[PDB]
Amino acid sequence: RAPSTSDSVRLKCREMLAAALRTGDDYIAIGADEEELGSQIEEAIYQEIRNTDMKYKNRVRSRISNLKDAKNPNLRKNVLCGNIPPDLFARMTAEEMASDELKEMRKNLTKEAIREHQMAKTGGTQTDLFTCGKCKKKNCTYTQVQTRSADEPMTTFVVCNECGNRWKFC
Amino acid sequence: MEPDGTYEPGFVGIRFCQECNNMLYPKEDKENRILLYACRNCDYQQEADNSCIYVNKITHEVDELTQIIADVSQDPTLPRTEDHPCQKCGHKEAVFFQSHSARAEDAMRLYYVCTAPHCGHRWTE
Amino acid sequence: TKVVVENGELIMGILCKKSLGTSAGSLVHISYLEMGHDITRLFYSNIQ
Amino acid sequence: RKLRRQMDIIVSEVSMIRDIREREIRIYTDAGRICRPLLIVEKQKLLLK
Amino acid sequence: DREVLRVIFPTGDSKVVLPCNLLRMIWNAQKIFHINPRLPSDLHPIKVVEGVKELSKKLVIVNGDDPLSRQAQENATLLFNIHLRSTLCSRRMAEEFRLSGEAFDWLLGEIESKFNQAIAHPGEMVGALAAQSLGEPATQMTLNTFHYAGVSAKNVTLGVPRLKELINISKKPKTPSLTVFLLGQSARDAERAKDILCRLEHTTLRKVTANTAIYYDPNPQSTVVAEDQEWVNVYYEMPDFDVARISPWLLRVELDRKHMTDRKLTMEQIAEKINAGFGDDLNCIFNDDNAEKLVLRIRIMNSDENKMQEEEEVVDKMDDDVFLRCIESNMLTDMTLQGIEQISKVYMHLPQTDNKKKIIITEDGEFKALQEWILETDGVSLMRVLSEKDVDPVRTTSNDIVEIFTVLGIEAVRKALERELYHVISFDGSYVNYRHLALLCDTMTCRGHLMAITRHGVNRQDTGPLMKCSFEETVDVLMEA
Amino acid sequence: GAKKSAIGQRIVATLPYIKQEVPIIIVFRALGFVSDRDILEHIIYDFEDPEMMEMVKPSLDEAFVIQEQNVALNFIGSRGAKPGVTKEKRIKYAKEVLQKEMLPHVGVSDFCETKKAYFLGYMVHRLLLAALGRRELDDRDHYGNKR
Amino acid sequence: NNELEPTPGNTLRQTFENQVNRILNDARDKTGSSAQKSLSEYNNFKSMVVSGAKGSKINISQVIAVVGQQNVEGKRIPFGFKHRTLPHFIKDDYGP
Amino acid sequence: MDDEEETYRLWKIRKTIMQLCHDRGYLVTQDELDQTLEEFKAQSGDKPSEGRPRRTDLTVLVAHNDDPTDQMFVFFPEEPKVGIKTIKVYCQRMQEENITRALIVVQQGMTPSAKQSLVDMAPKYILEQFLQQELLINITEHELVPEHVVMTKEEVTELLARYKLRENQLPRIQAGDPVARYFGIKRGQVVKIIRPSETAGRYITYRLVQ
Amino acid sequence: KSMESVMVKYDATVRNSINQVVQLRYGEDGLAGESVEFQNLATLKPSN
Ligand SMILES: [Zn+2]
Ligand SMILES: [Zn+2]
Ligand SMILES: [Zn+2]
Repeated sequence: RAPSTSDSVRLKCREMLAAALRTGDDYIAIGADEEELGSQIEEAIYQEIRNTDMKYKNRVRSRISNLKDAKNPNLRKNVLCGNIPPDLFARMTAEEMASDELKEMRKNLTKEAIREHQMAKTGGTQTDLFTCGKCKKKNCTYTQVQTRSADEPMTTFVVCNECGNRWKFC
Repeated sequence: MEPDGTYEPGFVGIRFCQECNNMLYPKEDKENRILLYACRNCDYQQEADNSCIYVNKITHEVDELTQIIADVSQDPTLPRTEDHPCQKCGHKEAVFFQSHSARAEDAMRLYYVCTAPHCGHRWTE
Repeated sequence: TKVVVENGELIMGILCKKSLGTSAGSLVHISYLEMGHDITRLFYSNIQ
Repeated sequence: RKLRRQMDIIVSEVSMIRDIREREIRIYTDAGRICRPLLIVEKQKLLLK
Repeated sequence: DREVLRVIFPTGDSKVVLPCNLLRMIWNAQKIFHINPRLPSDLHPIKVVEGVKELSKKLVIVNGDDPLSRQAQENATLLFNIHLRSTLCSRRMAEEFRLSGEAFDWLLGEIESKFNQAIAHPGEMVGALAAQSLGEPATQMTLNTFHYAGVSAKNVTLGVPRLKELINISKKPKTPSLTVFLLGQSARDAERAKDILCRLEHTTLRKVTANTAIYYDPNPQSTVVAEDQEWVNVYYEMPDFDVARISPWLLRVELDRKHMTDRKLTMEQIAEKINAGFGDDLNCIFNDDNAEKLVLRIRIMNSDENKMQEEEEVVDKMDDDVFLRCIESNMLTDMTLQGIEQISKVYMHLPQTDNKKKIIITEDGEFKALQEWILETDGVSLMRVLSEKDVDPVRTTSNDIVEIFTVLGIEAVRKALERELYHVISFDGSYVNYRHLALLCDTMTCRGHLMAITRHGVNRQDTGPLMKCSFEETVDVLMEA
Repeated sequence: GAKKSAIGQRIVATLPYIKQEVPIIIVFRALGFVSDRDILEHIIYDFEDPEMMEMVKPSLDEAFVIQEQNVALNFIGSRGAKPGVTKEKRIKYAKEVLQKEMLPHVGVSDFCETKKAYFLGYMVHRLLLAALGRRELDDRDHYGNKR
Repeated sequence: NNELEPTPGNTLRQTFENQVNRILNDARDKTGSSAQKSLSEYNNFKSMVVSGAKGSKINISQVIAVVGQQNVEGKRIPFGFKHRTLPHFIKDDYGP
Repeated sequence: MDDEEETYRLWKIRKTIMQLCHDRGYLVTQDELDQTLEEFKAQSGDKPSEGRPRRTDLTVLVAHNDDPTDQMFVFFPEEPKVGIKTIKVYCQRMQEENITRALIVVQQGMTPSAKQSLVDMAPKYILEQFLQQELLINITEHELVPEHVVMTKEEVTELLARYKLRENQLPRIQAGDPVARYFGIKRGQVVKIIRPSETAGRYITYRLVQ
Repeated sequence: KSMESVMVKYDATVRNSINQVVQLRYGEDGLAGESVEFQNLATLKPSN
């Protein structure tokens, strides 16, 4: 369904979009016309923006970057065969498109590595020796303090992390 | 245009003025649409050899593999390795170390310099 | 291994400092309360 | 150093230091420097008899 | 009382220092009266009830002629009365304690007698006692090494220097800090917490850039940077009518994709940031993140008309080359892409399994621990941190007492200083009486003003002339007096 | 602000008796080495590293406000004091400081001024390596650095 | 080998220094615990420690077994002798 | 930014101030207390278009302590920095309405004459001034916050009477406190501070405003 | 030098050298700290 528009800039973007879909002949093999698809994408950007905004132009531009990719021709092909409708393809939901082959893998592992950056934080301890009467689990910590002090004897202090319990060797 | 190329343009840090050995400065020839280089104190000026005149934020490379003459190898307090064959000369006695600098290199990885005469090579494994 | 005294009579238990003083649950604090400083001081001098 | 070892150079005064890292040889013969006697090891062995 | 008590102690610790150990007293009656589990436990429960009701009357600390004094009487005695009411239950007496009424009756006389004893002496110079009560623990190991690990950075520098600074009431802590709590899912979702991490964290433009370079470019589309050449050339929807006069000089910056991984950022956010700061006067273009490298190449908006030696004003309004440097000097150093502009970078992660906190009530009425993601940050923008979404404004605190005064006021200050002093005290592990710490906070705050109680604030005080002169200045207070 | 976007690269020597600090490069003009190549050799015999070249570049921008040795001496003298308009005296005084008050330990002789210049560049170079980070920061606790 | 994995939120060196520290602590504690076992109740020292007087197990470790790691502000002894502590040591030495 | 989230701020600040008014004793409707952001957009028909006069829409009367003096008013100026010009028109509006109390919430800065005129206003009338960013978070939601109750003059009279307390003896409280600003407390007035006690179980104190 | 300005009063209220009130009563109870002791309330018992 070719959506005609009256604005010359929109048509010009549509022509530029039709030109981007010309990449690598895939439109021929699928048999879909680049101009109609290009026209449907721009209209869809417009259906949301309803104005020749720079940011509207920016979406064409983000769309341009996705069209002009050569590492994911199957993306264009998934769009061409209607598996990714132009209104869907335009109509967000892919997070900088790069599906198929590697940037997604990279994207996942990147999500892993940044997720890993909280994991442990920066320390550790724990001894797991003394039982805690508030939770039976020996989830305890121990202190080495009072090197000299006064008349009070040097003690080993044990604290239970969970449920907050602290007691002494004495 | 591919994510497999590199950017080593060979930046030109300076060119001295032939009239005074002072630094030449960039300038445009808006009339000829061309970059030129001129000295300030004198009228000496000459065309540019490249469009690049500036670079910034520096030090994301392997400095420690550079700036290290193999003559360190004469230091007895630097440990030889039983690991053989200089990357050049078919002989052991490679000298090894970390980066050991300001770029202490969280890289605790050994770097090897053969001490055998006729090579001088600095590598790592 | 555990300390217990009844009617001024020690049933069992090796003594410690937490028992002997400068801490909560100490014999010294309760004697001060019941027996008062004067009786506790004479007991203390006596024991030493 | 051999002149230093020959006592033709005053070991008690003359300090001589080389840094390959700096490509430098520094020497100091000023007063107030602290020095101590040491055994001289040669070929991973003592020079004394 | 049990229902009320859950409110009073969110820590769920029932072990508190209180006067008159009734258990030992009750036990002593058993030792005396010779009550045993194989003997009947003859008791009148109403007498118990009345005995507690009467003893409650005996708990006089103020007059009871009017209800407000009684309300003053009731609340001041409230916590003890609950310990008393919880302990002196009818079932406890008969079952656990198996007390006889006579044993109970003698015991009541004893408890009251203990009550009469608990009263402190009026006229007491307890203040000098409290000063010594602070001074003695300060003598100990308040500075003895940063033994603290706690999976984090070593914040709120331990002890005396903070204590000295605190006494000096320095405008800003030597080591400012702030604890970021997380509401709902952020407490359980790292991914949400990281999303907050990205939102909160300070980010300079210099932090973001991989590299910068300045080029002489004959044509914005037929650029000399041939790698970017299709990237510029393909763009055409950009008003390239006013670019026929823009800076022939090209300035190009390279951006750290690692940084983009690092803080989870995008190009569109960057371009929109740059234009908003510099205004329309700066042209901005960039390649996609899927490129070989993130680069951004900029131009000055030479708007065709009067920006062409119109008045010749012999000043040279601005040379290009230098102006690329002034912007770049300004671009790196000035712009903050993300974050609070004084929190350095600011986060450390801790798992709540750290301490006895966020202990929550359950259907059973039993207390349970709640684990969570938390960030401890160096920063004090309390309005801004309170203003942040998803962070809990209730629990979130900062080591700076000054912001508490500024935002929440002196009343909140009284509590935070109280918590912090207790916190220093909790670190040394040596118990100190709480009433004194409560008392100390009242002394500094009694004016309702945050000011050094030291010599650095005496002249503002309404204190007597002999006092102020006693602070070594002597003659200056005395001459004015 | 909008002046030069990069003041942080200006070192600024602290000269004896002078009422304020002045750029090291101004001293080099007082040394008479008007040619940057000559100063660079004085700085390093190996300027082939662009990194060392870029770091010193902002000091080179300072050098052009005064090229003449004579003006440089009067300048340093003007920073020294105000002997009226007699800018022979400021130069002459600068000359005495340059000989005697500056680096006496190498010699106060006139011909040892060029020789004096050779030490300052290594001194800056040593500073430059550490300022660049190539040199490690000297210890104050070390006794070999002590007497 | 640079095959060592750095701890999340820490540098490899911070991990390395931390990792060596756990080992020097676990071993000393283990060898200490052996000494706590190895002593009779007949001993005056165990008698002195148990009674709550001026002693402890760590003392036993120090007197009988091992004093443990010395540190500067909690950090291992810095390389004041040019990437070394002493000329008796080899350069780049990392022994405890 | 300023595209959707802003509505959340305007919603949350509207609830914070309404709860504040509600706390002042004014009979705010529970639904106003209860409304959601989605409902908030719905209640104002918010965002038919951008930069719409929500701050004019947010502007409201609030009214009802149980003591029917009635009529307190809250106005949200459109200008970030408010000038005397808007203050005079506001003064005209409050006068024409003959309101008892006017609350004006300013986004940024103010002219010192307007600041002055706001301070003096009238010996028999009060004008209130609140900064929007400080309203953006309810500080009384914080755990460290004790319960504050304004005391009637008679309660103060009874308080002094029962203790024989001298006015000076009472701890002062500075009117520079945001919370002091929150209650709209006046100088010389007393606020009842209710605190948890780790000793008593409950502790009550009072401070006169200075 | 700071804390010397404060003492307990006969009306239980804590006051300073210019007779101004610090506290309604010392430690909000007026009782002696020595007569205080560590105790378990145990009313925060798990199961209701
Ligand atoms: Zn536990
Ligand atoms: Zn020239
Ligand atoms: Zn070799």
